[PDB]
Amino acid sequence: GPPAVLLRLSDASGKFEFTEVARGLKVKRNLLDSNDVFVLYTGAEVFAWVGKHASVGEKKKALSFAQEYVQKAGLPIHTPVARILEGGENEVFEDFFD
Amino acid sequence: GPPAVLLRLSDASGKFEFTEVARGLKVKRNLLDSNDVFVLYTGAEVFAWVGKHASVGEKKKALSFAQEYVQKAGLPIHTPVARILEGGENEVFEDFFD
Ligand SMILES: [Ca+2]
Ligand SMILES: [Ca+2]
Repeated sequence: GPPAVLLRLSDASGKFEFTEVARGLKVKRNLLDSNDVFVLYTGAEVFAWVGKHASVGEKKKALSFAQEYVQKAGLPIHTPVARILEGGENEVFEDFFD
Repeated sequence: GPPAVLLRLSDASGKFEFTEVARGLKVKRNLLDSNDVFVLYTGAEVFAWVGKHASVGEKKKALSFAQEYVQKAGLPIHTPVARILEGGENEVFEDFFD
């Protein structure tokens, strides 16, 4: 929906880059990249989605960057934050794109 | 924070009006008028706040208008929606207002 935001976390450059890649109706499943981590804010929760081929640093820091988004976006303190793996059942995550 | 939205449900005009009255950092506790119903979207959950002096119709329809807000705002279908009374104790609602 309109409040959604999708961000990419990548250290493929040699340093971490945490960049917004889409928001609102532009948040599409086909923007996810198995090589990186993605942070998805749905309007009700924040997901740290860990691609199968994400790096050791991306995987270790996935949750801390999702937390950084929660704080800088001004989301309320009970916002659920969940770390999920690519390919998992991830029913709540998958329902966002349903 | 910035994503917060506050809407007023009132039939004081002679018919039901449901309209946004504040958003972002302007969503403040002194906007909770005991005479009406207010729907608060925090960025993660929705509350139907029921003023003690709201009308019979405002109190009956409060929750339905909060649920309809989830639909019309494009929020996840499982977004928490809770009906709460003026002066009541709700941890998440109170925490949003510090
Ligand atoms: Ca990577
Ligand atoms: Ca009233």
